[PDB]
Amino acid sequence: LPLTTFQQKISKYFNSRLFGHDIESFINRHKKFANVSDEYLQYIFIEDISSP
Amino acid sequence: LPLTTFQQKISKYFNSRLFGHDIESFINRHKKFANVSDEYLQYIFIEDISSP
Repeated sequence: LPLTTFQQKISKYFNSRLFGHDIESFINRHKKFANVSDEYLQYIFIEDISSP
Repeated sequence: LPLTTFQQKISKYFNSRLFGHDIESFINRHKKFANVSDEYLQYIFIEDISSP
């Protein structure tokens, strides 16, 4: 999943003003790129894993 | 080789927003300055010499 898509989906889920560095800490803890460095995150959401 | 082309070559392996602190850390660790009009480092890329 793209980082921008992840960020916008988490922003529409939870307000990004109240929750600040929490999301960046979460991604810095558990983010990959399917490479040494890229622009995509190997993670999925609940509404996406529910869908086939 | 100049720092700008060093960055251009390294942009395809490591992302700056990932580890810019570490990138500048090793850059200053191995900085030698001098040559031309900008700083120069003693480093070559294993992938480049491996490729024809």
